[PDB]
Amino acid sequence: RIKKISIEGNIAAGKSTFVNILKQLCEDWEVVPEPVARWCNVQSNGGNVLQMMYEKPERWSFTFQTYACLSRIRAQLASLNGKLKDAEKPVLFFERSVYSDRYIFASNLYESECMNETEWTIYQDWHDWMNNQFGQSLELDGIIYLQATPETCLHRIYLRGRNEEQGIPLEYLEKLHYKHESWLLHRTLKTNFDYLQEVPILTLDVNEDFKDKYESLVEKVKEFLSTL
Amino acid sequence: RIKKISIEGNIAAGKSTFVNILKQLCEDWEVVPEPVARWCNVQSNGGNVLQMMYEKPERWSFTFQTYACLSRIRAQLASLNGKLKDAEKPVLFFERSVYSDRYIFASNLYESECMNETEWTIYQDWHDWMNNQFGQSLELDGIIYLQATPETCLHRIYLRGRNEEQGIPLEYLEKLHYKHESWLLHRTLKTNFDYLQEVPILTLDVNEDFKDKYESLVEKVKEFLSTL
Ligand SMILES: O=c1ccn([C@@H]2O[C@H](COP(=O)(O)OP(=O)(O)O)[C@@H](O)[C@H]2O)c(=O)[nH]1
Ligand SMILES: O=c1ccn([C@@H]2O[C@H](COP(=O)(O)OP(=O)(O)O)[C@@H](O)[C@H]2O)c(=O)[nH]1
Ligand SMILES: Nc1ccn([C@H]2C[C@H](O)[C@@H](COP(=O)(O)O)O2)c(=O)n1
Ligand SMILES: Nc1ccn([C@H]2C[C@H](O)[C@@H](COP(=O)(O)O)O2)c(=O)n1
Ligand SMILES: [Mg+2]
Ligand SMILES: [Mg+2]
Repeated sequence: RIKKISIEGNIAAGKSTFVNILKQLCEDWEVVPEPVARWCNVQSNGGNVLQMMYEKPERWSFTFQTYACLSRIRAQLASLNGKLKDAEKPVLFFERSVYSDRYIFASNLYESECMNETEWTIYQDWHDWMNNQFGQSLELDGIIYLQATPETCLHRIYLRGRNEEQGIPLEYLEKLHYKHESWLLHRTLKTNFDYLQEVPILTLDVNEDFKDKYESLVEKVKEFLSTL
Repeated sequence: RIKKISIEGNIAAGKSTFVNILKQLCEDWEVVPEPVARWCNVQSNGGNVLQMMYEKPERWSFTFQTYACLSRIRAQLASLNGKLKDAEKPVLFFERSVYSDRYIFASNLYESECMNETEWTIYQDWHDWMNNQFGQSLELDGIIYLQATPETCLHRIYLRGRNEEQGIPLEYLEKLHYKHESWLLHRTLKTNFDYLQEVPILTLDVNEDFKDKYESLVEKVKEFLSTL
């Protein structure tokens, strides 16, 4: 019933920041953040699976990438049955979609030789199935790509904090950048969900600050949503 | 609409063997085998995740145990919508249930220090969730425990073949045996599904051959089912 918009971007590009600005511009506009919280502390002071992947990827890239996508579905599906469900002109913004999970990060980790054939086969198999049961209602109506040079992102990773991502090199962000570009800009990166084929994509340059110029961006978004 | 019966046993105890005897005793009696096929070949030529777990458990016990339970649900759920669905007095026999997956094998692998805290937490968390969505229709109506000394099993593991299980020692089978005993016989092994509490359990000694004495056993089963 609700219009579902996904906010794609690189690491520390600024989805959270950008969405919070939209969040407070309507009571019929909710958000569904990546559960990065539970990734740094597993539960049911446990363990930090995010950090484990970073410290030794060739070992935890699979474990993580799986838990990560599961955790996201659980979260998106929930906010889907929330109070918002009964409003008039509702819109739900997702911080990333299960698509970038698999086609951007997971994929890139496999190409970076952190997941062997067997692991990467299982992952796709698992993912393919999961998004055929529940995923039937998480289909997107639109996508907003916050474009930003990997250098700008590497900077915002520092400005942010998280003592896990501090070891991340430009190379990694760069590889992840091209992945985004290929998928949302040049639209050459092929999926496995033939519907993304006809899905609208607003791209915004977010290399310059937000808390200031954020006026212009919003205008373009209101515009975009008005055509769905 | 179908009565679901689970056939629990140790490794190579003889479920497959025993069920095939029942399978051919009614057209309203189908079977759902462990997809051990796809576990030895993930591509469907590819990698053998079963063997990987055996060669280096402290590394693949998690990956395997997860795929294994997923694969089972996918299979049980399917046969659940098969032609059998519209018969008169239908019965579907499961080779193992997701319960022994988690409380017998996975559990025991964690206690054997092959899954660290973080892995075992995620597994339970994952499993707890999975069996709350679909699992709602895979609830058992009865269970049949094929009891057999671990030694007898170790023997049948040899008689069978599988060049993966040939490295298995008695200790392993023994540990797995007590697990079974504690859960289905002494019923002291506590779960997390408060309904198994009131579920019927027929135990049969299968230490002596089947292709012969298999008459007696069947009698006791027809008997058991008649009271459900
Ligand atoms: O114009 C901007 C936009 C964002 N940020 C920084 O971006 C960080 C947040 O990055 P974010 O968490 O939003 O990346 P995301 O989680 O949205 O993907 C904040 O600490 C801000 O300091 C900034 O400095 N200037
Ligand atoms: O009375 C019997 C029943 C079974 N088997 C052996 O049990 C093996 C099969 O073990 P099974 O695969 O049935 O264990 P399961 O897969 O049912 O758990 C076969 O090769 C048989 O040779 C046997 O020797 N005598
Ligand atoms: N599918 C995903 C999602 C997140 N992350 C990790 C990578 C970064 O360390 C952090 C990024 O969080 P965010 O995307 O909000 O910047 O989480 C990941 O590896 N794979
Ligand atoms: N939950 C499960 C099911 C099977 N197996 C593995 C262990 C044995 O090598 C083989 C046993 O198959 P079966 O139980 O049909 O004898 O598969 C396992 O480790 N855990
Ligand atoms: Mg965030
Ligand atoms: Mg078998």
